[PDB]
Formats: sequence, structure tokens, C-alpha cells
Amino acid sequence: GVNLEAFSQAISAIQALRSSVSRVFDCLKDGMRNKETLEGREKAFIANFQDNLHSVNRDLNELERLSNLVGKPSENHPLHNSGLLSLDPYSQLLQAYKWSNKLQYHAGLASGLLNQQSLKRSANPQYVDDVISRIDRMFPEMSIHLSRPNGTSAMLLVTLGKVLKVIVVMRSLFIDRTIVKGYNTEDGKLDIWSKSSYQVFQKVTDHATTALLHYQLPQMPDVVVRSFMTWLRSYIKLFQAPCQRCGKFLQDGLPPTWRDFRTLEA
Amino acid sequence: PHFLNTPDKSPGDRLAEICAKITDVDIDKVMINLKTEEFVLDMNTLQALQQLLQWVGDFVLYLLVSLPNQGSPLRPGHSFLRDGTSLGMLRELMVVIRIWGLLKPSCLPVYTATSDDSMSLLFRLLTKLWICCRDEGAASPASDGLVSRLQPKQPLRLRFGRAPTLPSSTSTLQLDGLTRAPGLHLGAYPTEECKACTRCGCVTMLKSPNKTTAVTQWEQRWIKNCLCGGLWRRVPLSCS
Repeated sequence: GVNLEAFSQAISAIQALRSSVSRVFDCLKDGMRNKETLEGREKAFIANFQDNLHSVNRDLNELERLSNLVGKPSENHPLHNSGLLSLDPYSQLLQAYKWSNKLQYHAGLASGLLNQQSLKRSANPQYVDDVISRIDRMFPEMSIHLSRPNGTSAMLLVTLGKVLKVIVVMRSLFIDRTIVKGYNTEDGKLDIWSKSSYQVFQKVTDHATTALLHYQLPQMPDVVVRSFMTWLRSYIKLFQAPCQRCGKFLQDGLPPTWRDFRTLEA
Repeated sequence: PHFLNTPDKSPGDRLAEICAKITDVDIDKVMINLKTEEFVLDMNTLQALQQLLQWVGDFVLYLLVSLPNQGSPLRPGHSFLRDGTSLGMLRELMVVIRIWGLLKPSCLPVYTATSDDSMSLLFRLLTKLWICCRDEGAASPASDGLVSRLQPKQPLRLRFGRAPTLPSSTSTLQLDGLTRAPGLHLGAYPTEECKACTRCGCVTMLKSPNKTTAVTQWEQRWIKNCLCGGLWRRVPLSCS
């Protein structure tokens, strides 16, 4: 429901229109303080009209208009007002909603800025792994599956849009030893280790290994595998290469910083 | 002395003086009681509207709204209104400007809204306190109720021409040899001066040329010293 942001923007716009009206009528209530060469400050008056032209910005709200026109009479809210009149203590529900949203955003910002850790070091479960894999499989166009043909370690494969499927061996976490193979795969009777490529997919595997060694966290493997899955899914397009042309080399793929760009650019 | 009347049986000065002995209320009746013809003097009478009419209107309106301010942080509050003679001069002024409005439509508005003119009830209450303030009389309670409520015609922010203080007998003086630290009658009191603004003794600080056309009477009257206005200064136009 991003229309709330649009309505807040419209409120800010109309408040700015009122403020600009007040400001221009106040400026008209004063003359040239000290010009001594030309009363060019009257041009600021015209500039004030530009702020009044910002009223047309409120007309932009007509594009954001038609945000809500439905039934759903306030979404299951009325309990005491439209219900038991004696049930007056209702608003506690809305208070709790606001409290929870505030706590959520507060803790989110706190965790986001707490990246500057201060802990030096630490000095003085296959079912869980399969469950984490299945939970990560919950994203669209990211059909993954595992079989564990050899060993107690995890053998996971991912196929997003093309025949560029990737295999990643895990040890219940921090899945290292990545191998991407475009257009064949599981030769013999299980996953293979051919690692054949077109001198570019091998580079992609190198990038994946670099990320795995880079996105390795000291604990909490959930966030680790989540960042891993997002980093891999970011390859769904492979069609744009900023900071250079589209043919800087054999192929231009390296989104390590949440944005794809031309390869060989570190 | 603006009475450039036709030759009559008596002079305009003594006639306007005896105009004080007039009816109780309804100045629109007093004007026909005394006279209404021999008062015009110029077609270009548009001189007191932008300068004096608003001034006298604000003065009388403050005099009105001062009545409910009896319990002020002062024994006489803001003013006295115990003379009546000055109020008689004010009544002469208001009736002559009524004649002016009858002649020149550039009269004195109520300055806020709803002229429904509106000076009638004003003059009525002034005369009501007049019979309480002519001579050997005390101040009245009905007039209190009549003045207490206010109409949609009551502005504020009057000039109150006065001089800055200098109470440095033996107590305190915050000044030096230089660098004065900052902390009008014919209007011309903007937020920041943008003209000559010839500083004066107490409050005038009026512009030197005044951009006048026929109001030269005031300028030619205030060239010399003024009332508490012999201190004609040259305070610079340090507008801020």
C-alpha cells in the first residue's frame, strides 16, 4: 500500500502551497531593504510565483489519484464503536499497531547502523538444513532442489531462468565450492564436476566463489544464505553494462555491489 | 485654518469653536445643524487619506478600545480621556472629514471591514462619554457595555509617537563613543527605511523629500524644531 506515501506527498505539497502563499504575501508586505543600485529583489517576487507554480505540483496528485475506491468497511476495525457500546475501555489496538511499527523501524535502523561491530573475537542438523533450503526456495523463478547423492554434506542446485544452472556444496552452512554450468549437467548418475564453460561462466563461478568467501559471516547462516540467494538471483537479466559499452570483453557481468556493470572493472 | 469660506456673518474659527455646543448624537444631524456648504477648498483633497485620515481613525479607535482596559498595569492605564476639549476637537475633525467624504469620496474607511458610515456609533459613544467629560462631570456604566464588544472594523498596531529613553542619572548606560546597537506621523514607517528618512527628535524620522505634491504645509511646518523634536538627527539608513 504505497498510496499512503502518495497521500503524504500530496499533504506536504498542499502545505507547501499554503506556506508559499503566506511567504509571498509576507514578502509583498515589505519593500527594498537596501538595494542602492536597482530594486532587483522584485524579481524574487516572480521567483515566489514559481513556488506558487508548485501548486501545479499538487496537480501531479491527479496522476497519483484514484488510489483507494473499494468496499472493505475499514478492514475489520470496528469492534466497540460499531459494536458493543459498553465495550469502551478499542483504540488500544491502533496504539499497539503504531507501537509495533515504530519498534520495527527503530530496530531495523539500529541493526542497519550496527554494522560497525565491536567484538574482537570469541575468547576469554540435516533437517534444519533442508528446512532452510526449502524456505529459501520460496522465491519465484528460483526453482532449486537438493538430493545429497554423496556424503552428509548438502548438494544443492539452482535453475532460475536459463540452462545456466549452478551447484553449490554446503556443510549445513557457508556453501563453498561453487560450480556454474551453462547448458549442461548431472551426468553419470548424480552431480558432476566438469566445470566446463565458455571462458565467461567460469568467470561467473570465480565471482561466486569470491562472494562466498566475501559474504561469509561469523554466525547466523540464515542471513548468509539469504544474501547468497539474492546475489545469485541478481543475474536474471545480463543485458546491461554501465560505466562502459556492452562489449568491454567477452561478456560484462559482475554485480558484486548490488548493481551489474561492465566486467574487468574491479 | 483651512476654512477658505465665502464671506459670511462670522468667521469659521469661532463658528467651528462654538460647534462644540451641539446636539447629543448623530453627527449627520449636527452637520445640517451648523452648515455643510462652505467647507470645500480643493478638488485635489486627497492628502489626508493616505497620511492623516487613517492616523486619526486609528487614534480614535484606540481611544475606544481603551475603555474596557480599566484594570491596566497603571493607575491611569494607557491614557486619561478626561479632558473632552481635545475630544471636541476630534469631533470637529470627524464631522469635517464627514463633509469631505460627502465632497471627496476618498474618505476614511473603517480600515478592516463592514462599514455598515460606521463612524456613526463611534461618534455616538464619544458624545456619550462627552456628556460625562465636558466640564465638572464624572465618568459613567452603559457606555462601558456599549464599548466593550467589538465589531469587524477594529484594527491595532498604532504608532504612539514617543522618544526612546535616557534614564542614566546614576543607574545604567549601555553605550560607547560609537556603534549604536539597534534593538513617524505621515505614515512612512516601513519595516526598513528605503528613502532619506530624516531622523528627528522623538518619533518623526520622516523622509526628507516626502514625495509630496500639495501636502507642503506639513513639510514647511516641520523644517524647524518639533515638539520634543529639536533633536533632528542624521541616523543613517542602515536598513536591516
